[PDB]
Amino acid sequence: IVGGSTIQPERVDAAALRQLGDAMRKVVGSADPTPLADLLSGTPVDPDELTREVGADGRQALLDSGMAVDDGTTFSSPLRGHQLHGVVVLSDPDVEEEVQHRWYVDPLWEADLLIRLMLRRGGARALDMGCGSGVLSLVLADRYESVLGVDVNPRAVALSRLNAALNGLTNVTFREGDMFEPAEGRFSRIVFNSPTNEEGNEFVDLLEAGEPILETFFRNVPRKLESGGIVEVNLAMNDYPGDPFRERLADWLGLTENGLRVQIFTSQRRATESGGEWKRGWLVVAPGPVGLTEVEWPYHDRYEEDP
Ligand SMILES: N[C@@H]1[C@@H](O)[C@@H](O[C@@H]2[C@@H](O)[C@H](O[C@H]3O[C@H](CO)[C@@H](O)[C@H](O)[C@H]3N)[C@@H](N)C[C@H]2N)OC[C@H]1O
Ligand SMILES: Nc1ncnc2c1ncn2[C@@H]1O[C@H](CSCC[C@H](N)C(=O)O)[C@@H](O)[C@H]1O
Ligand SMILES: [Mg+2]
Repeated sequence: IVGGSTIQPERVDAAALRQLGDAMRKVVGSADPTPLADLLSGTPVDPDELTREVGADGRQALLDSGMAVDDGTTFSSPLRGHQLHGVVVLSDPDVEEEVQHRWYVDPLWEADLLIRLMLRRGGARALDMGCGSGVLSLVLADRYESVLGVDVNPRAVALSRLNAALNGLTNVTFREGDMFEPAEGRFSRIVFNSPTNEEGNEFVDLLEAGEPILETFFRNVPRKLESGGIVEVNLAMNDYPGDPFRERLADWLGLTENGLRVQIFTSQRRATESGGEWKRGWLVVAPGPVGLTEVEWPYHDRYEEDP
Protein backbone atom coordinates (compact mmCIF):
# COMPACT_ATOMS: atom_id res chain seq x y z
CA ILE A 1 0.00 0.00 0.00
CA VAL A 2 1.28 3.42 -1.07
CA GLY A 3 0.93 6.71 0.79
CA GLY A 4 1.63 5.65 4.36
CA SER A 5 5.34 6.55 4.61
CA THR A 6 6.55 8.74 7.49
CA ILE A 7 7.39 12.34 6.56
CA GLN A 8 9.41 14.34 9.08
CA PRO A 9 10.78 17.68 7.83
CA GLU A 10 11.36 18.68 11.46
CA ARG A 11 14.19 16.12 11.63
CA VAL A 12 16.30 18.17 9.19
CA ASP A 13 17.55 21.77 9.49
CA ALA A 14 16.33 24.37 7.02
CA ALA A 15 19.71 25.09 5.40
CA ALA A 16 20.27 21.43 4.61
CA LEU A 17 16.75 21.08 3.20
CA ARG A 18 17.18 24.23 1.12
CA GLN A 19 20.42 22.87 -0.34
CA LEU A 20 18.77 19.54 -1.11
CA GLY A 21 16.08 21.60 -2.80
CA ASP A 22 18.72 23.42 -4.82
CA ALA A 23 20.18 20.08 -5.94
CA MET A 24 16.69 18.89 -6.87
CA ARG A 25 16.09 22.03 -8.86
CA LYS A 26 18.93 21.10 -11.18
CA VAL A 27 18.16 17.44 -11.91
CA VAL A 28 14.50 16.68 -11.15
CA GLY A 29 12.21 16.91 -14.17
CA SER A 30 15.06 16.99 -16.67
CA ALA A 31 16.62 14.15 -18.66
CA ASP A 32 19.90 13.85 -16.75
CA PRO A 33 19.80 10.60 -14.82
CA THR A 34 21.63 11.53 -11.63
CA PRO A 35 21.32 9.36 -8.48
CA LEU A 36 19.07 12.05 -6.98
CA ALA A 37 16.87 12.15 -10.08
CA ASP A 38 16.72 8.37 -10.22
CA LEU A 39 15.95 8.18 -6.50
CA LEU A 40 13.02 10.57 -6.83
CA SER A 41 11.82 8.65 -9.90
CA GLY A 42 11.34 5.35 -8.07
CA THR A 43 14.67 3.86 -9.15
CA PRO A 44 16.95 2.36 -6.46
CA VAL A 45 20.35 4.09 -6.23
CA ASP A 46 23.84 3.47 -4.88
CA PRO A 47 24.34 5.50 -1.69
CA ASP A 48 28.00 6.21 -2.59
CA GLU A 49 26.92 7.78 -5.87
CA LEU A 50 24.16 9.68 -4.08
CA THR A 51 26.75 10.91 -1.60
CA ARG A 52 28.92 12.16 -4.46
CA GLU A 53 25.99 14.18 -5.76
CA VAL A 54 24.43 15.71 -2.61
CA GLY A 55 27.06 15.13 0.11
CA ALA A 56 26.81 13.08 3.29
CA ASP A 57 24.86 16.00 4.66
CA GLY A 58 22.39 15.66 1.79
CA ARG A 59 22.36 11.86 2.18
CA GLN A 60 21.55 12.09 5.89
CA ALA A 61 18.91 14.77 5.20
CA LEU A 62 17.15 12.47 2.69
CA LEU A 63 17.02 9.67 5.27
CA ASP A 64 16.05 11.68 8.36
CA SER A 65 13.18 13.42 6.56
CA GLY A 66 11.72 10.20 5.14
CA MET A 67 12.52 11.25 1.57
CA ALA A 68 14.68 8.15 1.20
CA VAL A 69 15.01 4.75 2.83
CA ASP A 70 18.23 2.77 3.29
CA ASP A 71 17.45 -0.77 2.11
CA GLY A 72 20.99 -1.85 2.93
CA THR A 73 23.17 -1.48 -0.16
CA THR A 74 20.71 0.79 -1.98
CA PHE A 75 18.44 3.74 -1.30
CA SER A 76 14.90 4.01 -2.56
CA SER A 77 12.24 6.66 -2.12
CA PRO A 78 8.52 6.38 -1.34
CA LEU A 79 8.26 9.80 -2.98
CA ARG A 80 8.50 11.22 -6.49
CA GLY A 81 10.02 14.58 -7.47
CA HIS A 82 8.71 17.31 -9.78
CA GLN A 83 9.96 20.69 -10.75
CA LEU A 84 7.23 23.16 -11.79
CA HIS A 85 7.50 26.85 -12.54
CA GLY A 86 10.69 27.19 -10.49
CA VAL A 87 9.32 25.12 -7.62
CA VAL A 88 10.43 21.62 -6.59
CA VAL A 89 7.66 19.40 -5.19
CA LEU A 90 7.73 15.86 -3.82
CA SER A 91 4.56 13.76 -3.65
CA ASP A 92 3.42 10.14 -3.74
CA PRO A 93 3.84 8.14 -6.93
CA ASP A 94 0.70 7.99 -9.10
CA VAL A 95 -0.93 4.64 -8.37
CA GLU A 96 -4.36 3.11 -8.78
CA GLU A 97 -7.03 3.89 -6.20
CA GLU A 98 -7.07 0.38 -4.72
CA VAL A 99 -3.49 0.47 -3.42
CA GLN A 100 -3.62 3.97 -1.97
CA HIS A 101 -3.20 4.43 1.78
CA ARG A 102 -5.86 6.67 3.37
CA TRP A 103 -3.13 9.30 3.82
CA TYR A 104 -2.10 9.10 0.14
CA VAL A 105 -1.31 12.51 -1.30
CA ASP A 106 -2.44 13.72 -4.75
CA PRO A 107 0.60 12.85 -6.91
CA LEU A 108 0.08 16.07 -8.95
CA TRP A 109 -2.60 14.74 -11.28
CA GLU A 110 -3.56 18.25 -12.43
CA ALA A 111 -1.29 20.76 -10.61
CA ASP A 112 0.97 21.68 -13.54
CA LEU A 113 -2.14 22.36 -15.60
CA LEU A 114 -3.81 24.39 -12.83
CA ILE A 115 -0.86 26.71 -12.21
CA ARG A 116 -0.95 27.74 -15.87
CA LEU A 117 -4.69 28.39 -15.45
CA MET A 118 -4.27 30.46 -12.28
CA LEU A 119 -4.43 34.24 -12.49
CA ARG A 120 -1.04 35.95 -12.31
CA ARG A 121 -1.97 38.51 -9.69
CA GLY A 122 -0.61 38.91 -6.18
CA GLY A 123 -1.96 40.29 -2.94
CA ALA A 124 -1.95 40.10 0.84
CA ARG A 125 -3.21 36.72 1.99
CA ALA A 126 -3.87 33.48 0.13
CA LEU A 127 -5.55 30.23 1.11
CA ASP A 128 -4.87 26.85 -0.45
CA MET A 129 -7.81 24.65 0.56
CA GLY A 130 -6.81 21.00 0.44
CA CYS A 131 -3.13 21.82 -0.04
CA GLY A 132 -1.98 18.17 -0.30
CA SER A 133 1.70 18.27 -1.35
CA GLY A 134 1.72 22.07 -1.03
CA VAL A 135 2.30 22.73 -4.72
CA LEU A 136 -0.30 25.51 -5.24
CA SER A 137 0.78 27.16 -1.97
CA LEU A 138 4.42 27.13 -3.02
CA VAL A 139 3.48 28.88 -6.25
CA LEU A 140 1.24 31.45 -4.52
CA ALA A 141 4.01 32.31 -2.00
CA ASP A 142 5.89 34.17 -4.74
CA ARG A 143 3.00 36.58 -5.10
CA TYR A 144 1.46 36.83 -1.63
CA GLU A 145 2.64 38.27 1.65
CA SER A 146 1.25 35.16 3.32
CA VAL A 147 -0.09 31.77 2.20
CA LEU A 148 -2.13 29.39 4.36
CA GLY A 149 -2.38 25.77 3.26
CA VAL A 150 -5.08 23.65 4.88
CA ASP A 151 -5.51 19.87 4.70
CA VAL A 152 -7.39 17.27 6.73
CA ASN A 153 -4.66 14.78 5.77
CA PRO A 154 -1.87 15.11 8.41
CA ARG A 155 0.62 13.52 6.03
CA ALA A 156 -0.20 16.16 3.42
CA VAL A 157 0.48 18.86 5.98
CA ALA A 158 3.88 17.37 6.78
CA LEU A 159 4.72 16.94 3.12
CA SER A 160 3.73 20.57 2.50
CA ARG A 161 6.14 21.82 5.20
CA LEU A 162 8.85 19.60 3.71
CA ASN A 163 8.34 20.99 0.20
CA ALA A 164 8.24 24.60 1.44
CA ALA A 165 11.59 24.05 3.24
CA LEU A 166 13.08 22.44 0.13
CA ASN A 167 12.23 25.66 -1.72
CA GLY A 168 13.42 27.94 1.07
CA LEU A 169 9.95 29.50 1.31
CA THR A 170 9.12 31.01 4.71
CA ASN A 171 5.92 33.00 4.11
CA VAL A 172 3.76 29.86 4.06
CA THR A 173 1.81 28.22 6.86
CA PHE A 174 0.28 24.74 6.80
CA ARG A 175 -2.45 23.57 9.18
CA GLU A 176 -4.22 20.26 9.74
CA GLY A 177 -7.99 20.63 9.85
CA ASP A 178 -11.43 20.39 8.29
CA MET A 179 -12.17 22.78 5.41
CA PHE A 180 -12.44 26.37 6.72
CA GLU A 181 -12.22 25.44 10.40
CA PRO A 182 -8.52 26.39 10.68
CA ALA A 183 -8.84 29.35 8.25
CA GLU A 184 -9.71 32.46 10.29
CA GLY A 185 -10.65 35.83 8.86
CA ARG A 186 -10.69 36.68 5.17
CA PHE A 187 -8.45 36.06 2.18
CA SER A 188 -7.74 37.94 -1.05
CA ARG A 189 -7.03 34.63 -2.85
CA ILE A 190 -8.46 31.12 -2.40
CA VAL A 191 -7.42 28.18 -4.53
CA PHE A 192 -9.11 24.77 -4.38
CA ASN A 193 -7.99 21.71 -6.34
CA SER A 194 -11.14 20.06 -5.03
CA PRO A 195 -11.31 16.37 -4.05
CA THR A 196 -14.07 15.64 -6.53
CA ASN A 197 -14.04 13.25 -9.49
CA GLU A 198 -16.34 10.30 -10.30
CA GLU A 199 -18.09 9.89 -6.96
CA GLY A 200 -21.04 12.26 -7.51
CA ASN A 201 -22.77 12.95 -4.17
CA GLU A 202 -21.10 10.08 -2.32
CA PHE A 203 -18.20 10.51 0.08
CA VAL A 204 -15.57 7.97 -0.96
CA ASP A 205 -12.36 9.26 0.57
CA LEU A 206 -10.08 12.27 0.93
CA LEU A 207 -9.56 12.51 -2.82
CA GLU A 208 -13.20 11.95 -3.79
CA ALA A 209 -15.25 13.56 -1.03
CA GLY A 210 -18.53 14.14 -2.90
CA GLU A 211 -20.45 17.19 -4.08
CA PRO A 212 -21.25 18.21 -0.48
CA ILE A 213 -17.62 19.26 -0.01
CA LEU A 214 -18.16 21.85 -2.79
CA GLU A 215 -21.40 23.03 -1.20
CA THR A 216 -19.50 23.53 2.06
CA PHE A 217 -16.74 25.34 0.18
CA PHE A 218 -18.98 27.65 -1.86
CA ARG A 219 -21.44 28.39 0.99
CA ASN A 220 -18.50 29.75 3.00
CA VAL A 221 -16.70 31.62 0.20
CA PRO A 222 -18.71 34.87 0.60
CA ARG A 223 -17.62 35.23 4.25
CA LYS A 224 -14.02 34.04 3.68
CA LEU A 225 -13.36 36.27 0.69
CA GLU A 226 -11.90 39.76 0.90
CA SER A 227 -13.54 42.48 -1.19
CA GLY A 228 -12.10 42.25 -4.68
CA GLY A 229 -10.90 38.75 -3.90
CA ILE A 230 -10.20 35.88 -6.25
CA VAL A 231 -11.34 32.27 -5.95
CA GLU A 232 -10.12 29.49 -8.26
CA VAL A 233 -11.45 25.93 -8.24
CA ASN A 234 -10.76 22.71 -10.10
CA LEU A 235 -13.83 20.51 -9.79
CA ALA A 236 -16.06 17.88 -11.25
CA MET A 237 -19.63 19.00 -11.81
CA ASN A 238 -22.73 16.87 -12.32
CA ASP A 239 -25.68 18.12 -14.38
CA TYR A 240 -28.90 16.14 -14.07
CA PRO A 241 -32.12 16.64 -16.09
CA GLY A 242 -33.88 19.68 -14.66
CA ASP A 243 -31.08 20.02 -12.12
CA PRO A 244 -27.90 21.68 -13.43
CA PHE A 245 -24.85 22.07 -11.22
CA ARG A 246 -24.74 25.83 -12.01
CA GLU A 247 -28.04 26.55 -10.23
CA ARG A 248 -27.10 24.61 -7.09
CA LEU A 249 -23.79 26.51 -7.17
CA ALA A 250 -25.57 29.86 -7.59
CA ASP A 251 -27.66 29.03 -4.52
CA TRP A 252 -24.59 28.03 -2.44
CA LEU A 253 -22.79 31.27 -3.30
CA GLY A 254 -25.88 33.39 -2.97
CA LEU A 255 -24.48 34.47 -6.32
CA THR A 256 -26.75 37.42 -7.09
CA GLU A 257 -27.24 38.70 -3.54
CA ASN A 258 -23.43 38.76 -3.09
CA GLY A 259 -22.61 40.29 -6.48
CA LEU A 260 -20.06 37.61 -7.33
CA ARG A 261 -18.83 37.16 -10.87
CA VAL A 262 -18.41 33.51 -11.73
CA GLN A 263 -16.74 32.13 -14.83
CA ILE A 264 -16.63 28.39 -15.57
CA PHE A 265 -14.28 26.84 -18.13
CA THR A 266 -15.51 23.37 -19.03
CA SER A 267 -12.86 21.07 -20.40
CA GLN A 268 -14.08 17.46 -20.29
CA ARG A 269 -17.57 15.93 -20.53
CA ARG A 270 -18.79 12.41 -19.69
CA ALA A 271 -22.14 10.57 -19.78
CA THR A 272 -23.37 9.63 -16.33
CA GLU A 273 -26.42 7.66 -15.13
CA SER A 274 -29.84 9.20 -14.40
CA GLY A 275 -29.42 10.78 -17.82
CA GLY A 276 -26.89 13.05 -16.17
CA GLU A 277 -23.78 14.63 -17.58
CA TRP A 278 -20.45 14.90 -15.78
CA LYS A 279 -18.00 17.67 -16.48
CA ARG A 280 -14.55 18.71 -15.31
CA GLY A 281 -13.64 22.36 -15.40
CA TRP A 282 -11.95 25.41 -13.96
CA LEU A 283 -14.07 27.84 -11.97
CA VAL A 284 -13.02 31.42 -11.29
CA VAL A 285 -14.53 34.04 -9.01
CA ALA A 286 -12.92 37.41 -9.74
CA PRO A 287 -13.98 41.10 -9.35
CA GLY A 288 -16.45 41.96 -12.11
CA PRO A 289 -20.07 42.05 -13.26
CA VAL A 290 -22.37 39.88 -11.14
CA GLY A 291 -23.49 36.76 -12.97
CA LEU A 292 -22.32 33.29 -13.96
CA THR A 293 -20.73 32.45 -17.31
CA GLU A 294 -19.71 29.09 -18.75
CA VAL A 295 -17.58 28.54 -21.81
CA GLU A 296 -16.03 25.54 -23.55
CA TRP A 297 -12.27 25.23 -23.21
CA PRO A 298 -10.76 21.74 -23.74
CA TYR A 299 -7.54 22.68 -22.01
CA HIS A 300 -6.85 19.04 -21.11
CA ASP A 301 -6.87 18.15 -24.81
CA ARG A 302 -4.92 21.29 -25.68
CA TYR A 303 -2.25 21.48 -22.97
CA GLU A 304 -1.88 18.43 -20.69
CA GLU A 305 1.67 18.00 -22.00
CA ASP A 306 2.03 21.76 -22.56
CA PRO A 307 1.08 25.33 -21.69
N1 LIG B 1 -7.98 16.91 -7.18
C1 LIG B 1 -8.15 15.64 -7.85
C2 LIG B 1 -8.61 15.98 -9.25
O1 LIG B 1 -7.50 16.67 -9.82
C3 LIG B 1 -8.93 14.73 -10.05
O2 LIG B 1 -7.76 13.98 -10.35
C4 LIG B 1 -7.94 12.93 -11.39
C5 LIG B 1 -7.13 11.69 -11.05
O3 LIG B 1 -7.51 11.17 -9.79
C6 LIG B 1 -7.29 10.57 -12.11
O4 LIG B 1 -6.50 9.49 -11.67
C7 LIG B 1 -7.04 8.18 -11.84
O5 LIG B 1 -6.23 7.60 -12.90
C8 LIG B 1 -4.85 7.36 -12.53
C9 LIG B 1 -4.16 6.67 -13.69
O6 LIG B 1 -4.24 7.48 -14.88
C10 LIG B 1 -4.79 6.41 -11.31
O7 LIG B 1 -3.43 6.05 -10.88
C11 LIG B 1 -5.50 7.12 -10.19
O8 LIG B 1 -5.38 6.37 -8.96
C12 LIG B 1 -6.95 7.43 -10.53
N2 LIG B 1 -7.46 8.29 -9.44
C13 LIG B 1 -6.75 11.08 -13.47
N3 LIG B 1 -6.70 10.02 -14.52
C14 LIG B 1 -7.54 12.31 -13.91
C15 LIG B 1 -7.46 13.41 -12.82
N4 LIG B 1 -8.21 14.60 -13.23
O9 LIG B 1 -9.80 13.90 -9.27
C16 LIG B 1 -9.28 13.53 -7.96
C17 LIG B 1 -9.20 14.78 -7.17
O10 LIG B 1 -8.84 14.48 -5.81
N1 LIG C 1 -12.43 18.16 4.60
C1 LIG C 1 -11.27 18.55 4.07
N2 LIG C 1 -10.62 19.64 4.58
C2 LIG C 1 -9.42 20.05 4.04
N3 LIG C 1 -8.88 19.35 2.98
C3 LIG C 1 -9.51 18.28 2.46
C4 LIG C 1 -10.72 17.86 2.99
N4 LIG C 1 -11.12 16.78 2.30
C5 LIG C 1 -10.20 16.50 1.35
N5 LIG C 1 -9.21 17.44 1.43
C6 LIG C 1 -7.99 17.53 0.60
O1 LIG C 1 -8.19 18.08 -0.69
C7 LIG C 1 -7.10 17.68 -1.51
C8 LIG C 1 -7.57 17.44 -2.95
S1 LIG C 1 -6.25 16.95 -4.11
C9 LIG C 1 -5.44 18.56 -4.25
C10 LIG C 1 -4.05 18.53 -3.63
C11 LIG C 1 -3.14 19.72 -3.95
N6 LIG C 1 -3.75 21.01 -3.58
C12 LIG C 1 -2.78 19.70 -5.43
O2 LIG C 1 -3.26 20.53 -6.22
O3 LIG C 1 -2.00 18.85 -5.87
C13 LIG C 1 -6.48 16.45 -0.84
O4 LIG C 1 -5.18 16.81 -0.40
C14 LIG C 1 -7.39 16.15 0.34
O5 LIG C 1 -6.74 15.64 1.49
MG1 LIG D 1 -9.85 6.81 -3.65
